[PDB]
Amino acid sequence: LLMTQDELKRLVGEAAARYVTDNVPQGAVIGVGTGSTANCFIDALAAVKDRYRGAVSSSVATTERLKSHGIRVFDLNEIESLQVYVDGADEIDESGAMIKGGGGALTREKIVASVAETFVCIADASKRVAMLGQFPLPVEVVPMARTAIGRRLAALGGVPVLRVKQDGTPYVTDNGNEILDVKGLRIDDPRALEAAINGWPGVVTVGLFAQRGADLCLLGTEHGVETLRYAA
Amino acid sequence: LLMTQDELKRLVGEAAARYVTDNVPQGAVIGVGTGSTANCFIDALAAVKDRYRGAVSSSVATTERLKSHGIRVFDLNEIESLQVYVDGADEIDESGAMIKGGGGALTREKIVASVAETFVCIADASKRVAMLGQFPLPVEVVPMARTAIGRRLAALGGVPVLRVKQDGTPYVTDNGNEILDVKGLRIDDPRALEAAINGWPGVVTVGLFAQRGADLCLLGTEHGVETLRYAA
Ligand SMILES: O=C[C@H](O)[C@H](O)[C@H](O)COP(=O)(O)O
Ligand SMILES: O=C[C@H](O)[C@H](O)[C@H](O)COP(=O)(O)O
Repeated sequence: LLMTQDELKRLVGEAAARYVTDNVPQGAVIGVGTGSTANCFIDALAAVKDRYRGAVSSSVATTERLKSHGIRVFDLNEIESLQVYVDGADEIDESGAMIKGGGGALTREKIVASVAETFVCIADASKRVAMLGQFPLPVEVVPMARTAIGRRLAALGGVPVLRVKQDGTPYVTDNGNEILDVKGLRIDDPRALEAAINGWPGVVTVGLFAQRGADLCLLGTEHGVETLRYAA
Repeated sequence: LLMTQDELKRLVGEAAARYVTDNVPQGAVIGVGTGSTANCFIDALAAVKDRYRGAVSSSVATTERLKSHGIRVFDLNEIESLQVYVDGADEIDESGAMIKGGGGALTREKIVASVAETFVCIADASKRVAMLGQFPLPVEVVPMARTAIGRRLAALGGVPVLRVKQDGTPYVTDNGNEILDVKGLRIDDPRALEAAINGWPGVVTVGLFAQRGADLCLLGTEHGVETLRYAA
């Protein structure tokens, strides 16, 4: 059987909607990630939306898509707890540590994930790697610190690339910050690197979700969906 | 002899200008803090400004004051290194760990301090405490995370108070964020607490300068200026 990457993303989006229906009680609020795979989950969740109160969203794009389906979106400050957060990843390793932030809303994703009891990572097989780092690591930085943080990254052998828009000017996040996409790191200890980068003044968020990684991953392969589980 | 708090701030500002003239070579760029004590330093530095190229500033207010003295202000991205950063503190303990952020520009102060080789804390005697925490600890937070971070702080017995302007609406920082001023913590291990809070998604900066604390403190007492030194 031949499945394209888009078909594998649909498979895991549907599998995640089933995970929610199987594990999350009626009336719950669902934490919703960002990106192409998450969008497949949103479409699948829409089919069962009547059993849930609504969602907490990790991005402007996700909020727009949820709303296009008539799903209620709650600001996180309104919500005392979340059982589940379903999101994609740019990469995931054997420990369930992830690189995220390749697209929008690095910071928001990490915040929603921090509240949710269970992080369900949905990804096609190409996202599972032996060692994180070949996908550039996003670091959200206060602009005044751009060069200071870049030098710290270069000291580690990292190649920091300021994220730019089509028009060549700096991408700016929702909180008025820049992103350095860092290439050339071979991240054998993601929890340790996460703590080190979080300790640098001027860093807002680092796209290593490792101290709080995936609890499970629904992985869409050419032979079907695999369910991978990880320890806290 | 009787000295007011304002007179003690002037004493340490002047002492810091002498520290700079004694230790920092002609042509250097000086890192400049924020607040009332820092403003005394700015006024004293202005008297010797012809021997220095200019300054890197930690706040809008500081930049305005430097400029009022005809001191050139460089954006930090223009500057490869800084020998010294002179700034106040809301509190400083025996290890030279500080609480800062009580006034403006928590994040900027911490960034400039991170680049400077030597942090000179200027403070009157009332700032030296046995244990940090009676001055509320500022935590800069992404607004979506306000309640999530507040709950983590309450778990520690902290009383998180959203910072408000005179008009009662939330103070917003330069990076579009809120500040929680946290009361009731008794911070016996500031480096550990700093790392814990820096590890929470939604935290931008925490006003514990502990992993990188003061290298020395010029402390203005009723018996004169004391010079205190601390280890990295
Ligand atoms: O910043 C975007 C998110 O972290 C996404 O979850 C990640 O980039 C994966 O997106 P996709 O499923 O489109 O590969
Ligand atoms: O956010 C303001 C700074 O951290 C100051 O350095 C601190 O608040 C001390 O200011 P002051 O010298 O006015 O007491």
